[PDB]
Amino acid sequence: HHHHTDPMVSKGEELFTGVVPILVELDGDVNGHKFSVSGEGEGDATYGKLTLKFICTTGKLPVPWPTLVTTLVLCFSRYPDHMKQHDFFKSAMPEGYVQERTIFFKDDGNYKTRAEVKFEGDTLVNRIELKGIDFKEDGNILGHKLEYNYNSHNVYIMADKQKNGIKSNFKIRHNIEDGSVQLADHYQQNTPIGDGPVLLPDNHYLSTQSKLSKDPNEKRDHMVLLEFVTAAGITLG
Repeated sequence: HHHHTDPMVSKGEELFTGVVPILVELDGDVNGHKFSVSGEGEGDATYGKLTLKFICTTGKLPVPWPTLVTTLVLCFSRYPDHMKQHDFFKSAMPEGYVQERTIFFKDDGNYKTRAEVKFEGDTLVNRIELKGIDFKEDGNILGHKLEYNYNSHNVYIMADKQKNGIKSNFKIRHNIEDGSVQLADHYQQNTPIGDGPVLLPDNHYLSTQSKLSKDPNEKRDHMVLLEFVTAAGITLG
């Protein structure tokens, strides 16, 4: 199914051959409201395709589900063949990487997140802690004014040579029920859990596309996610 002249690329592609099961577990605290989310599903890195069901395990979710989408596995991005030498995410597996973000909601609070992404047996696991502070009690977030939908985005990736990983920033657009949008500026860094070597990329970006839905038989608070992610920004011609 795969054939790449670089054995570091081959290693990454071999782990993400076929369909891989995905487990997600998050503990969060926003403005004093603690909550937990479990997620299960599958990724097909060949098509940069994810499908996941998330359940709030503490009851009702105290923030809008779309605010957690970026928090709740870029190792499933589809990198075009001519760009596979730039895929940090697969090259850090199976030991994994740490993903850390600060998400600034313009004119509102911020999310601080830390995640370990790694294999446990055959399963790709994403375990996350989230701290949210300085949110307005009647703002778009705690007021629950975001529409249940999602826009397409560009995630810019640059090497971080001294941390042996990558840094990233990007702006997320959350549609609001009145017509406006709520902006969420993401700062992000990923560093490998292992000590071995990784692929440090040239500058490039990921094109993301996401669709939100509901399991009509599900009475718990939940979100179903379909997500496509493709690396781009480097030319072959």
